[PDB]
Amino acid sequence: VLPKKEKMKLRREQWLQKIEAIKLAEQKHR
Amino acid sequence: HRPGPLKQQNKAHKGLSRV
Amino acid sequence: PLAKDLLHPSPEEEKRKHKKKRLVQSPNSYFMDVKCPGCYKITTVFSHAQTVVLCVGCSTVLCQPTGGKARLTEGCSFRRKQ
Amino acid sequence: VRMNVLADALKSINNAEKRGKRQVLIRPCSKVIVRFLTVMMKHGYIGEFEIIDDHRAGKIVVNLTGRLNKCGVISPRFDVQLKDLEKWQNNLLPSRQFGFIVLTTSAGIMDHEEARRKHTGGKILGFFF
Amino acid sequence: AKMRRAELQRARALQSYYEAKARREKKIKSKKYHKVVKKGKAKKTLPGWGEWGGVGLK
Amino acid sequence: GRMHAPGKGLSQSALPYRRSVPTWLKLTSDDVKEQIYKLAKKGLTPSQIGVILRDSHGVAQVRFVTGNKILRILKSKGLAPDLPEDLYHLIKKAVAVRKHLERNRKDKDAKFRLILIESRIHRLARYYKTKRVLPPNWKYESSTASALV
RNA sequence: AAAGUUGCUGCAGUUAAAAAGCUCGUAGUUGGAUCU
RNA sequence: CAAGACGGACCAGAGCGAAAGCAUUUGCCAAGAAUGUUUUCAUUAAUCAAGAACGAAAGUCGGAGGUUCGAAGACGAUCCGUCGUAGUUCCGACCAUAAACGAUGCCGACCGGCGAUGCGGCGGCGUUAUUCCCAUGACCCGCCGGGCAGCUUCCGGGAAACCAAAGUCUUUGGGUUCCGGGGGGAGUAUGGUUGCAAAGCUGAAACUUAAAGGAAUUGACGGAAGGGCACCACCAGG
Repeated sequence: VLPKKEKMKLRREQWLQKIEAIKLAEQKHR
Repeated sequence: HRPGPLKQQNKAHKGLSRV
Repeated sequence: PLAKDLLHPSPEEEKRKHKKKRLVQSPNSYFMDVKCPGCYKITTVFSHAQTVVLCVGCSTVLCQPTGGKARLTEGCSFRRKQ
Repeated sequence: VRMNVLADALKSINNAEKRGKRQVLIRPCSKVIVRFLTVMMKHGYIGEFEIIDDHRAGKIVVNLTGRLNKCGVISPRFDVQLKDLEKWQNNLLPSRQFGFIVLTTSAGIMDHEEARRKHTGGKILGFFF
Repeated sequence: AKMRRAELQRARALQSYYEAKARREKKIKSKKYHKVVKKGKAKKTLPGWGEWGGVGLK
Repeated sequence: GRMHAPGKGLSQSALPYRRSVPTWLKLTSDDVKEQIYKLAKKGLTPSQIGVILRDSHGVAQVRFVTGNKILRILKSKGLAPDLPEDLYHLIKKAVAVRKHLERNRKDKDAKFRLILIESRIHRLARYYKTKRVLPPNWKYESSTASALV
């Protein structure tokens, strides 16, 4: 289908995106 | 020419001293 | 689906489960008291008894051991106890 | 056979959380498991739990809430000197804000921030984010 | 009632034949067989009984 | 799972939560202990004593009533054997299998099962040597095996 | 160093290199719950 | 009448065994899983280097027996046929190898549905044992436990075939054993060791090469096969 390199990049990028989203959500609580 | 699925091809079995 | 109280199971489910796999395990056997047909004496017999049980005075076989629950002699009377 | 019941508890909770369950049963109970669950409770990750006491090792019914992404054990219980602690979180946490190394120290079972405040080290038990 | 009973007995027999064929096919792990079956799936009053029934006599 | 078999079965006994003696049991602790004494004088293993007391007299758990287990009760009076009952039964089974083997030499299944039995014997003997029940000079030997029974 | 092709962090072992014929079978490694 | 061999059909979607394997009746012998248990002991456990038991077939050394089949061999045809040696059968020693397969360690936890099957147990109306005079066997309904095997599934995983494990894995740690590190050289040389032998276990380097390998989807393609039509095709004829 598509090489595993950009699948790994997409997964780690979306994971850091959830990290940033939950960081902003938890910062909003203060 | 490339043989089709109907063509019978079996999968191969893989088996001095210092002084 | 995906929404039930595990802390409070109903009596039918907790009865239905295996005796070890309940919320708190509990046995399925019981002690029951038996009157011999030829006498009046009370004998307390395990439900799943592995020994043949003789009357202490009449020496009549009250129950015969089987694979699970004990097989009472016909004529004997029994009551669930506690 | 069954060794390290804390690993079994944390794996059960993680597998329950990934299916979007609300409530999970844990067997057997332990002191270390209860302290770990209290640590996750105080940070608002696993809600509420209640200990079912039979005359054996008990069981725990835990109310999952939804915030928890991954709870995990670290086996073996590596010693964590206070310097090495920093390295540890960069190995286990996806950020330097959230996630928790849980240490058993002589001041108790706690997280890495409280262990840094109390200025002590100990054995690493897990992490949760 | 009895007709559903006969239906259930027939269902038990048919499930026996089906599960026999299913186990026989599940043993087969060759990739050519699976490829061919995938291609195939993607491609898609009485005389007699009682007495002597004849011309001369019945 | 089983220590030498590939079986993994769940079946066992399940004790109830109520450790209290039931109200309908009128036997005192010393009466139960006297029954234990006369049963042991009849020559009974503590397992057999527990089964008989459960079935006929209605004593569900001897430790819940008397406060002590059967082997400790027999030990305080002194009516307890030198080697424990499970090791006794294992050694008796090993003696029986070895007798069958000396009569029947072709039974390699019996040889394999005898090896299983005496390995179980070695594990239990190691445990009993570690917790001082057996003397440290005790050792299971093939000819001395029938002498223990 | 890229290299996670030596892998403790941190690889793999159906079909690609690879799990021992099978089980009893000491040392070494790991070992349930519980005491303010 | 006799000798040796072998237990078909029943015979599976079966079962048992650690595996190799296991199908005539009867008796004896000693084991065994699962189930049941308000018995007992009370951590006695899991996994394997060393060392040891078992290990299809063929093979080797002593006997016995040699019906069928049959390596070799002698003949006749031109992968076959007639005869048949060693063997195939039994007892006692060795050898310890197979595609010895799930091409897939073992122990433990968690994680969908279904209705079938084998054993044990529990509850329950009914039909049967020529309405059985109570129980018992055979069926029927449901549940529980350990199994063998399926179907299904955006649980997730995988390169894909597919997997309820080959999942719970870059969000990377339950315990522990064996083992691979591009293709060849090469399971070779050498040494050790086991074996009566055949052989078994261990096992390189020099050198040489740019690949080796796994999975799946595919147009055209001289052709090939099934049919139909035609007295500018055929049969019988003019």
